[PDB]
Amino acid sequence: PGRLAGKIAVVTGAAGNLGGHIVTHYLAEGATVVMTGRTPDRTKAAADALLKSTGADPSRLATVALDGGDIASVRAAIAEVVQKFGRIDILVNNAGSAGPKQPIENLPLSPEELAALQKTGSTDSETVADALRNIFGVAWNVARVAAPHIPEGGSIINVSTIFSRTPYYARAAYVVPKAAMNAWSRELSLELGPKGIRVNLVYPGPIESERIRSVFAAMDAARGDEAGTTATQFFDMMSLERATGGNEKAKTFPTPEDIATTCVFLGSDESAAYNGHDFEVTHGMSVRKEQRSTYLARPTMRSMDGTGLAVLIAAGDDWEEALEIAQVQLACGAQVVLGLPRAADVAIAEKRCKALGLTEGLSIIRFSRKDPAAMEAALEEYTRGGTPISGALFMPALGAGELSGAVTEAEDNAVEALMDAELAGNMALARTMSRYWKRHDNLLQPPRFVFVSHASDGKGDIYGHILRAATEQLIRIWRDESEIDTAHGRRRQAEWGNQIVRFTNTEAENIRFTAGHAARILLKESKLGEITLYVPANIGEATGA
Amino acid sequence: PGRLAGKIAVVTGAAGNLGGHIVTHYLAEGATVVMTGRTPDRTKAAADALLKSTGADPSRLATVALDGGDIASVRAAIAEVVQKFGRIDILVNNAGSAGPKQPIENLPLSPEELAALQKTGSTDSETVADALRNIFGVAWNVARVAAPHIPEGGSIINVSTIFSRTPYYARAAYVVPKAAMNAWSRELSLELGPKGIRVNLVYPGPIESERIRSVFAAMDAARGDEAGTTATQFFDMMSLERATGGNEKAKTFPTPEDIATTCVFLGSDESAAYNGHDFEVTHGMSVRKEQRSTYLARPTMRSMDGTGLAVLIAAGDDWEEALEIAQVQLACGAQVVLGLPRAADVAIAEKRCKALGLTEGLSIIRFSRKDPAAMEAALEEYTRGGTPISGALFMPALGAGELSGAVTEAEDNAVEALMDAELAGNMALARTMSRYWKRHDNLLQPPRFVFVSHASDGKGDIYGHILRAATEQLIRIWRDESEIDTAHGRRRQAEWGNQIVRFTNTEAENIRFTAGHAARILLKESKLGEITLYVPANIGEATGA
Repeated sequence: PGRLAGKIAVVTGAAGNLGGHIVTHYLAEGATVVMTGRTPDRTKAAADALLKSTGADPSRLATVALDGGDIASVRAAIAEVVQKFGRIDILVNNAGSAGPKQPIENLPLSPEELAALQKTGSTDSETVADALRNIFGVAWNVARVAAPHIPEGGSIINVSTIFSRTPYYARAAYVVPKAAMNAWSRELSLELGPKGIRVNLVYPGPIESERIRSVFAAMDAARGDEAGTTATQFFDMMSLERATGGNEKAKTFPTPEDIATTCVFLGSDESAAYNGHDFEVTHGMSVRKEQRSTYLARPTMRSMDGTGLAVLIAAGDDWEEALEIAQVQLACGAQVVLGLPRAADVAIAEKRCKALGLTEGLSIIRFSRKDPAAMEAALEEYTRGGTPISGALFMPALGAGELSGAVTEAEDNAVEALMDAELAGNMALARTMSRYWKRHDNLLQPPRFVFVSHASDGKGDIYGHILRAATEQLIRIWRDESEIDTAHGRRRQAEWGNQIVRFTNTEAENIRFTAGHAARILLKESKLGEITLYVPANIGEATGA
Repeated sequence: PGRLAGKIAVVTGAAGNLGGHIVTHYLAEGATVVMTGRTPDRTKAAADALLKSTGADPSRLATVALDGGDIASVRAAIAEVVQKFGRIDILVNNAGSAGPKQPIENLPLSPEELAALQKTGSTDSETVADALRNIFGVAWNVARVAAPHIPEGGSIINVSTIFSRTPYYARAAYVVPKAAMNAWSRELSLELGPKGIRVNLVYPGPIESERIRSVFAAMDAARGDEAGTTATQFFDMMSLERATGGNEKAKTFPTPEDIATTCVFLGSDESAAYNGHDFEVTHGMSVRKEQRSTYLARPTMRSMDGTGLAVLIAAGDDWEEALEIAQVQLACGAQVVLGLPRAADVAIAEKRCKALGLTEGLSIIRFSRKDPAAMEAALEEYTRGGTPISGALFMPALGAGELSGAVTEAEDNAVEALMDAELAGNMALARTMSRYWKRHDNLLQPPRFVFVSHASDGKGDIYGHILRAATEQLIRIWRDESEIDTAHGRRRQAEWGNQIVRFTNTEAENIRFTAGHAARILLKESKLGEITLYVPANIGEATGA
């Protein structure tokens, strides 16, 4: 009768390789399928080819024009589906893009920089911000606009990629948005579950194709590694050998068909007990959900730790917080550049710092991550003093609780602020310090960055989690690009760093503790293996204090 | 055509509730099924019931006698399957028992203790060892005997329980073996995946039944919370609401049907891409994979930290390792009882102590985890001396490396020593110290226990990992039972503790590092939330020194 018999399915990016196989399996198992694309001729041609290959009645397959990041297009597209079919039973969030293929040091942020890249005959067609709208934006918008029209026992399937959890050289523009979705998918599962709507996350592995081994070879060449380094890295992660396509049992890639059959399982009522569950179609690739640890010790720190070192702090709206962290760095003997986003806050803070007598080693400047050009100039200007920045601490852009609301009800500005102020900003900070330590490649200690989360919003920390996941993958990509670049001699000093999550602790001592542990990563000579480090829920009990 | 058309399936414990549904669903999908049970009269009646409920041709169903505690029985059973059907396409390791329903403090270890319980009116039919072989040994033995007869493209489905990762009052004897089982399923994932045999792990939630909702009113009474409290723990962990049994949408239990359609999916070629993967059929229960962290700090200790405190070290075979760890405690001003299994080892070790000069504050005694009564008497004997035991450190039972072999190639005596020496031994130590801290409930400091892993075996730490995952769940149960006993005024002092995993580091300082972090847990006023603490690969990098 069909495993999806009498179900209305919406598949985003339905014209892609996975899209086509999903629509195929879905029409086979009896669903009515609505295909989504940005380009109505591309998505119509795909539907016509599917109609011929499938034999399906044209009544069972329609198409709709959708652009993630244009909520108006998403609203018109879902309304058309609803007017046409009256409900959505299965949403497959499959739509994505490759984004720009540049190491962090060379990401295009402005449209003029993207144009600049298209003169090098690069195939890049997207800003970091376009990539975010096309990978993370689509899933967020289409899910929120569709959720009201999905009944009890409905199924949302969010298509990520295993690469969101692994090193992938020159692909931060693609993987960090996917890692952002990963965490959003979980938050959406918590909100829609009580309504009886299941949210599940598919992580396909590298997908078998005639192209993939060439594409991995071209990646090998672009970073000066021998043909097969990339493919071999992913095979060594896999625990399962398989006979695919008539070939013998080997290290090989899961197929598009593997992804489609998982999407049938999850769309069918056979998966009704699954919520916020991960489906890793990877031949057993060994990765962790989170490379992480809690701090089991009080930060211990000497006064002569920081001599000759300069820490940059990229503060957000709450400068008062950033300055308390600045103080602990000054106590460890280092110089501090406190970078405040509004010039307003420079005046207020520079004065309120004379009040506290902090002028010995502290300079306070305008530093806005929305203006990477100005950011660059400001570091050139500071370094003219003759002490190079050896360490960077990044704080979130927006004030505590500025980001707020359920992910589905929360306004047009919610996803736009998260994408623009925090996710895009994290990339601009990363590119800026990546370019700086390229030029100043002879530091007293190899350079170190620390990203810091907000304190708890006491509301489940929805945005704390999305950013924590995204930051973590941005660090793993940044560590790995810098390690390969160094090993090949394109850099003298390899860049290393961590994330500190504050929002697991709501104690008064949280910031001085967080600040103390930032000083240890920035000023001591150390390599902390784990990317994300959590403040324990009770610092007294957790440590000796 | 059947989604299982052409497959031979073996389902262990096919007689029970999940068993029945799995066989039903498999027969529906074209599988040939061999049912397993210890009791042929039982299995045969169950087969006859299923032949009637399912129009299945009798040629497509057979039964077979299999006691997982007896490797000969297993050999004969799979010998018989191979003779009738030539091969095993799908092995569903569903066999397992409830185990003695007893808080750690009252675990039955000897047949006499079990006999005692039965005059008492409890439905307890198993010893801790019995539960180990019934829940863990069967899965280990069935898979190893079956593995050679499974073709590439084959599927092993291990059925565990979410309760293997949650607190579960008075179910240590059930959930600890299931924990060990989870870690074993991952090792078998790594051993057979290269042969192209996939190994995957089903984690059912609390399953819909009339009895299981009263088993929850039972467990509710054992603890002395209002009825519905246990139901509400697990319901609150769930994120998905569902309409089952024609009731209206609510926090309810997953169905046996949900387990069986999962088994169909995993048994079928549709799941060919998955290996070492978890399937949590729990309505999105928020449990983590592991409550864990890596030590980012050298252990700092002080000379007078431990005065008035007394620590038991339960050594294994290598008493020399144990005494090095004892030295660190003595050097922190704590008294030490060093407990040695072999009474020969007592005088031998007494010599080295004068030569090593460790005379004051140290007592040494015969302490065997194989002899609980003597353990309890010796602890009482020592305590006459006037200092009660505030802290307990448990060393592994067997010599380093004594446990080896791929889980599918390890000698007959591999699973037997793992179960009797290490797993059952740890339950005995846990029960022994619960009883001691019931009697001595007014210590200067809350009681603390440390489980120490072996050093690396330099062969992947197969047994290190299994014994670690089981020890993690034992500690979760111990902590939680003591937290509930203390909250309800049955005990003044809450028992806490942790596991230290050594095998993650091969540096020379490894033993000194662990001994000191053991001292911090046992002698400082502290409560480290995370259960398992890893020694970092590079001590000198993870900590500035």
